[PDB]
Amino acid sequence: SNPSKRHRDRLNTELDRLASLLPFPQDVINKLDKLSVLRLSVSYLRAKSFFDVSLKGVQDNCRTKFREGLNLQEGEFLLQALNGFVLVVTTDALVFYASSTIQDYLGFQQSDVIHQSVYELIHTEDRAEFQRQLHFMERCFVCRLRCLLDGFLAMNFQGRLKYLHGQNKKILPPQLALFAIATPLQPPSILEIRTKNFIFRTKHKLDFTPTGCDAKGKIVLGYTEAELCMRGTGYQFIHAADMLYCAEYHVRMIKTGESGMIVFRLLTKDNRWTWVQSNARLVYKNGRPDYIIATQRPLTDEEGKEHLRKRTLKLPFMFATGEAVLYE
Amino acid sequence: MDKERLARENHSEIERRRRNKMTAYITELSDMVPTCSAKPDKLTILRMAVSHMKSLRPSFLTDQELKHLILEAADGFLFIVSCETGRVVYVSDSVTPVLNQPQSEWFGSTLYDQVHPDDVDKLREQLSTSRRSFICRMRCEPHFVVVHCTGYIKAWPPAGVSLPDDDPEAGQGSKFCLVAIGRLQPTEFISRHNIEGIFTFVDHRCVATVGYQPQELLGKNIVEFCHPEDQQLLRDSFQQVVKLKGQVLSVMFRFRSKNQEWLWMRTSSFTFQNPYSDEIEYIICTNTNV
DNA sequence: GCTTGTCACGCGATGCCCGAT
DNA sequence: CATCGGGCATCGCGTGACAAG
Ligand SMILES: O=C1C[C@H](c2ccccc2)Oc2ccc3ccccc3c21
Repeated sequence: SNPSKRHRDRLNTELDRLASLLPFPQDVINKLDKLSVLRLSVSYLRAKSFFDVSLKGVQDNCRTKFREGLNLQEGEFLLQALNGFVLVVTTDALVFYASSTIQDYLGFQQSDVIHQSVYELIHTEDRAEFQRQLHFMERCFVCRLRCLLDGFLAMNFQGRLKYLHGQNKKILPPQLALFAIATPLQPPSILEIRTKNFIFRTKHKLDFTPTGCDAKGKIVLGYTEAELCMRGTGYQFIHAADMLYCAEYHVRMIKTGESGMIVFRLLTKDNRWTWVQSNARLVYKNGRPDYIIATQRPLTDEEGKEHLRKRTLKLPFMFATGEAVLYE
Repeated sequence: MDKERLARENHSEIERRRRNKMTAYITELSDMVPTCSAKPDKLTILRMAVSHMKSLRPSFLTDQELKHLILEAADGFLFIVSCETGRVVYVSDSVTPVLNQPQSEWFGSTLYDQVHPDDVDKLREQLSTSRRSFICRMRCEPHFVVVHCTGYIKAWPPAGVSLPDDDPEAGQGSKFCLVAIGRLQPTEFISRHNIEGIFTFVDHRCVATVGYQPQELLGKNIVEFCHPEDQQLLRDSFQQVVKLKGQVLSVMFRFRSKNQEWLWMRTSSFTFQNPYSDEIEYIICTNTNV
């Protein structure tokens, strides 16, 4: 024995007793280091002190035991419905709290991000922006955060600035912390996953009214066969930036029986635009045109916009972008 | 410089920063526990923190604390409905500060009964057969609110929750359920209408011209946004542009902007004819600020 | 085969407590 | 009522073993 080791052993005993009380699974506690043990102890104390002043059930008229069990998980239900994660950030850019679902979206463990500088999770070029959002109260912005999943993920932050009580700063008044929900982003376009050789054929009347469709077509466009023939001609499906090109190539097909390769956008059943490279042929009957057979291959947004940049003809509305709907 | 020496100094600095972090966390603990801040050494601070945490105490937060954080962040109310019939299986108390409705009005109800009829069809599309995100109009003469819903499809019944035999849920037998949160919430642009005036295509520049998002215009008639003294003139222009196919017709009228202001707009209109049957597919309009 | 980090240990410089002046 | 030296307790520093990555 010797005094220094005895004091160190007394300190380590206290540290391990602190670790055994942290509200984490023991497989998480066992692989913690002393520094993060103290860090998350401080985090737990600060959270409890805030909830002691800020915080505090189905109607007794609407009380059933199944509803009570659902109410006791209402928090986790909201968290799972978030489609993202919770983030509470102090004025010092410290992560006051982060929900577990952050691991599902960024790959970071909750126990490693709590009480740490939030800038470590945010892209450098965006950090300044976040700081300007940390200092009316309602906030709505966008930031790219580090993503370890399988390098960065842009995320919409929707939140508010509220006073973080019970922090015992030195006695300082409470500072404005950001309570926010972080969600992913949205594009309005359908790119195939198994893009390669997903060629689908569609049958049309002479006015390009759909009459038949194969399975891959029903998968790409999202309509059933009956739904595809109840919305008028195919021009109701075509992006307004492509209608004149499609009309020109329809004239070409009427004149010579073949239309040629044309790149244009079709409206899904989700009211999204999907790029297709198509070729419309005319089938005949007793020497007179009978119906159209169009064989299309879905394209990515990249190839689609490249084709639009290399457009044959210059036509009005060529670079127009917008949303559409379709009725019967 | 000497590699071994700079490795040594970097390591010493790292250890010193670790020690400083440890003592800073000790000071935070002294600030956080009861009578420490009413001064002691490290061991007493640690023992008092151990006792305080023993008093306070798996999840870092309780379910109510997590709910409090989410609601403080972005409001909203949770509802769990069945995808079969829309039957409201659960609704939180937050429906009262959100929709000005008691929990009873939603319990024993269905989701279609609580939103606008024009949206019922849409809700079916969102309830047939993971993540879901939509916008509807919920009730509170009746008054409706635009409500944004974000949720997911979950297999029913949920794990951990006990379903007794005498419970109303015992006989429903729903397989899937939507668990969601509902929350309250000089240029030109082109557009395509049917011959009656319904917005079927809206340019994205609408936002910069009339202040509306494309979804706020699609499905609505353009005359709904036009001043009453110009409504019949606009309707006559739409009537005559159909009779004179290919011809361009311009009409000036007042448009109700997003701020419910009146913006003078010039609309050029012509028809798109099917290159085989010469029938009118839609009306192309270019709407310009004046 | 290198890098960053965790943990223990040796080691003095003060700290606290307390008989003994 | 202090002040003063004992011996053990706190505490900060630097270094070495060891390991995840
Ligand atoms: O090939 C298509 C697809 C499409 C369609 C497919 C499925 C469902 C709805 C609409 O209509 C068209 C209309 C005009 C065209 C002109 C030239 C080449 C192809 C076309 C096509």
